[PDB]
Amino acid sequence: RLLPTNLAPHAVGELYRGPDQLVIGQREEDLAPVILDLAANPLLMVFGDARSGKTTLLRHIIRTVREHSTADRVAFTVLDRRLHLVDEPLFPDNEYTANIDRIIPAMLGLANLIEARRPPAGMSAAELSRWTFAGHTHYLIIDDVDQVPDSPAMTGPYIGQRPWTPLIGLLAQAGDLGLRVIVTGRATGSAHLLMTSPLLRRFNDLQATTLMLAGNPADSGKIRGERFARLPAGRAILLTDSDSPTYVQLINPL
Ligand SMILES: Nc1ncnc2c1ncn2[C@@H]1O[C@H](COP(=O)(O)OP(=O)(O)OP(=O)(O)O)[C@@H](O)[C@H]1O
Ligand SMILES: [Mg+2]
Repeated sequence: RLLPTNLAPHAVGELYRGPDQLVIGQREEDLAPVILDLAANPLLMVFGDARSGKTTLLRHIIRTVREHSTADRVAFTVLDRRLHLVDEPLFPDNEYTANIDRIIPAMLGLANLIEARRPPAGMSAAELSRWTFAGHTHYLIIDDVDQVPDSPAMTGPYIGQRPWTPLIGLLAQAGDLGLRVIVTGRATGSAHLLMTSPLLRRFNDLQATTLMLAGNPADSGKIRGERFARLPAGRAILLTDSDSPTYVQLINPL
């Protein structure tokens, strides 16, 4: 079927189908809504070369989660060095930073928060009793994650420390501890990053949902056997747990 080139946020029915169930576009087969289930798969990585739609998809998610949530149930943490998401409102007191030097402590403190939700040792088949957690589902949004140096810090109070270290051990249980993580990066270089970045290698080892926006069919490498294609803005290959790769068009907000 013929996908659109500019998909309006009202052409797809209800955008919010329940907590963590977000319509993000239409699929090529039948133009049916594409529904991101962040409770089932809390991790999403989006790869695309210049101006293909990474940040716009982040904006769409933030706006859709925010419009149908209350501040005492949902919190965002947004890391955005290029500042293209300053526009988008969060909830009160929510961390938005573009400062490469605030990332290390911000992640340490987010990690301490999610870590405190884990169940005690000594349980064994008594936790699958709605153990859950008391408070916010926390959406961690990292635009252009491939542009944050992931090497030990050379200067400042956190010398020798790396930005993503406290996050890694959380990713496997993010769905039980009220954590979602959404990141974006260029298409070129992405396959190598999937192998060398501790953060993105863990995303891939955990089969994170992947959106492959436009990229180079030669250089950008293979993700789960798929090459990038030269696509218009917002057109992506969607890789999930349950279906084979799917062409989709993402909603263009505003
Ligand atoms: N889902 C969409 N549908 C139609 N057009 C889009 C879509 N997403 C992005 N665009 C077009 O591409 C432009 C750039 O989008 P965006 O800033 O999200 O790209 P990016 O991949 O984040 O760019 P950069 O590589 O600079 O970070 C938008 O201004 C719009 O013109
Ligand atoms: Mg961008």
